[PDB]
Amino acid sequence: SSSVPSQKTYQGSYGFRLGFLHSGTAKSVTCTYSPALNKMFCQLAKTCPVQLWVDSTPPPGTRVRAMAIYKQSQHMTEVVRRCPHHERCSDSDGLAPPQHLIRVEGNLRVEYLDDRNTFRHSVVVPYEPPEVGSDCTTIHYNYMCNSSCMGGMNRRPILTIITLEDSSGNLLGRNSFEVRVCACPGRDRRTEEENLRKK
Amino acid sequence: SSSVPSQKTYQGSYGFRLGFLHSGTAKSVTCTYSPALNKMFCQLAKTCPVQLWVDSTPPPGTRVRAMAIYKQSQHMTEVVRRCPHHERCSDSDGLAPPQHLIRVEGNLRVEYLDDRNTFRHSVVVPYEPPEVGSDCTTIHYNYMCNSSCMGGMNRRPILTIITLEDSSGNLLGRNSFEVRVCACPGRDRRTEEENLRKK
Amino acid sequence: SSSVPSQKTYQGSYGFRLGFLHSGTAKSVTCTYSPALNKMFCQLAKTCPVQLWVDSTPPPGTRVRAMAIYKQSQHMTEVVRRCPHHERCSDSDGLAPPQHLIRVEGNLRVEYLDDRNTFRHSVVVPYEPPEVGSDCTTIHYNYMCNSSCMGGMNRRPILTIITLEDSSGNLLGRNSFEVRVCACPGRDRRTEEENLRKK
Amino acid sequence: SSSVPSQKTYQGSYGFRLGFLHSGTAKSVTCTYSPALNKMFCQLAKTCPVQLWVDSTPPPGTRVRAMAIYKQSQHMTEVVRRCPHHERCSDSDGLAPPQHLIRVEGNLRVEYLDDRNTFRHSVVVPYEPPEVGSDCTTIHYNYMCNSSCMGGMNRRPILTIITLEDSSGNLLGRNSFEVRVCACPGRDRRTEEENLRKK
DNA sequence: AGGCATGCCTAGGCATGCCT
DNA sequence: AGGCATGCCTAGGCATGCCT
Ligand SMILES: [Zn+2]
Ligand SMILES: [Zn+2]
Ligand SMILES: [Zn+2]
Ligand SMILES: [Zn+2]
Repeated sequence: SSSVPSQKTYQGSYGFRLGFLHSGTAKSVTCTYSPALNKMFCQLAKTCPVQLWVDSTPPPGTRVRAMAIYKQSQHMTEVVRRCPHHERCSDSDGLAPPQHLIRVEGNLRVEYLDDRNTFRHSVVVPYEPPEVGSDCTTIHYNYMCNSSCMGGMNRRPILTIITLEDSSGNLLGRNSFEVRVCACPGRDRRTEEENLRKK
Repeated sequence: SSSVPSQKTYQGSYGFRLGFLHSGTAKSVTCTYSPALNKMFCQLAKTCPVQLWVDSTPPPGTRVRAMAIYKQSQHMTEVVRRCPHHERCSDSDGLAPPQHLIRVEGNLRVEYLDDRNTFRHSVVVPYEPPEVGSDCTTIHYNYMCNSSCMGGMNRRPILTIITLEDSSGNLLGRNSFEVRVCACPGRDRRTEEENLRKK
Repeated sequence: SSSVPSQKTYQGSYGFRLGFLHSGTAKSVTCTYSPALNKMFCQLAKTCPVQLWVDSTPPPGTRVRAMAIYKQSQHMTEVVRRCPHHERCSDSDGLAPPQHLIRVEGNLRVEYLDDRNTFRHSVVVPYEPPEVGSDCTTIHYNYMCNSSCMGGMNRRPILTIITLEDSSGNLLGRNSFEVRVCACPGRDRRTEEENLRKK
Repeated sequence: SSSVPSQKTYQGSYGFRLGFLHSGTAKSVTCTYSPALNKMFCQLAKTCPVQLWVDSTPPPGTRVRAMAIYKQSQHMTEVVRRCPHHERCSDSDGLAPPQHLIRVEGNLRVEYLDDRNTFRHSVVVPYEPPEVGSDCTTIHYNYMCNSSCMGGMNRRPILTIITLEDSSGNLLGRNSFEVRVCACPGRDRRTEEENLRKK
């Protein structure tokens, strides 16, 4: 009955884990991931590659959902949406609704969904197994507002929750990670890791 | 026949206990809990996470009720309500009556009830067992007046009484805690703990 | 066209002036007037005597009106009225609307008015000339909220505007003074006068 | 033919001048005017008193119009309006259209106009002469976005253009001043004045 | 990439009905 | 009458997109 999706890591029967690319720590790198914070730092609308790893191939018709929630207890109830400014700027690829924060690029079967009870947005693609001789598949996500956007995330941290779901909407696996969308992900990742260390 | 609900701790057959998050002692932290005082300090309308722990899962259709009473003997008879100012400020989410002090956020099955004999307000949600691999569930409560509100709590301390109730309104368990809603929960928790020590 | 009454002092052709009584400035005197601040300090609902002085007798049917406005430019446009708690206190004399800040006591011809355009409150009594060998007439006003009332004056200072008006509605004279309604008028007068002299 | 209003000062035959109130330049004063910069610094939606001074009294039916234009040549052609977040905040008084930057408060005859050719917004009140023994009349303007609002003024300076216009629409006089709507008017005024003198 | 911007987070300290 | 309460005013300093 909670309207807040769970964020609990659940590797599940198929051994579901996420993977992220080692990037530069240059000031304005487009996407970078901090293991220490379990946090992705990225620029608005740039490609954020996320690897899916499983120990065993899930059943056919399995789906991959991405949803954002505010991380802080104080904001968890609020639906993460795009700010009014970016919602009106007609940057849609034709598939993604202007209100949705998370897009998937380069997938012909993407679906953008809206929970009729919680009003929360999400973007779903079918799960595909890796090519023979590869260990993972990679989804290219895009975040369409900055963390700081007035009237949107308004500087609040979010978590992206990725779930592996069988065809019948049951939970196969869940992982999550924090996201900051910002102008200078390298600077900001360095600042946050140093702040963690300093205090 | 008493119009004052009981505050007596009753762990009961299911081992019912409350839990609270460790928070900053920063001056204006939004919510903080003092074990020495069994007292929660929080800001008006901010999220107050309350954990529910049971040794054994209660029967289905079990419900979780929250009710406020004045803590002092001198005031226990008086129904705790919102002050006239906040009652008229049209801040309702559409579900909570403007008169009710305690709200629950993020729950699709919340009910706001009113005792026909005592006129006391309460807010109820269905009990849900923890997710597999978690020990507790968490309810997000909100207190919609400061303790100091003129015409309302008027600087008097309250207790929140959480009861675990079976489908047929029988008591399964009961816990309670003091609450101060205030502008600077960190300062005020330090002051009260130090006052306890000094005298 | 402006919805804010003028406060401009206008003694007019009848020589219209206000006077105040000397009051012992004990910490909690019921009412005291500071000439240096042109400001009255009084307790909620206590008698505030205000003297009407005039060089020439006004024509029959002259009336005396009192209105409150917020003193500061930031609040001028907001109608001065009672806070929600004192509005529902059921303390009307059967004549004053429960929302009106200013009442007149001890007058068989008092009338309370609501401006249909500005929605501002005022209280009118007929002007009576002094008795032979008296120099002035006194009106007894009551202020039915503290300056600090939440949802009412909310610590903002107000002016009382006293107008002398003939039966045809012409302005014959106007005077004003600041008001603080508070628990300890003698203390508060002393504190503001001190603050005045340290500027 | 130009869609940009003229800002050219024109006191005209009635000696039309603007005046401003002396304000205390605390860090967050609500409104302050810098004569050296001819610039008002004010907080979002707070009262900005603007004095209208005139040597000869304008004819009946004279109106006072306020419009905003971007100050820099690079932005002059762009209509000044509210950002998308604030346009959708539902903060109208029931009279100002939600898109208009400039409101007039406390006037029973305000009208909000959209130019059918340029689409620029303006707000108009009737001109009222000063009361006898008064030297000027004051309008209370409000600005409903910060200069920094994303998707609105976006940190670009604007000018407020005040025109005195007869009922037939003749220009009787024109004055203007720069505006910054910001969180800390006293600070920001100090900083820009400092920057001016280091040049 | 260096460094400014500017709303906003923070703590010190005052307020003011009210307790003693 | 003395002195505490407690929401909130004040100033310092950080944020973070963006200018140079
Ligand atoms: Zn955005
Ligand atoms: Zn309240
Ligand atoms: Zn009141
Ligand atoms: Zn805006």
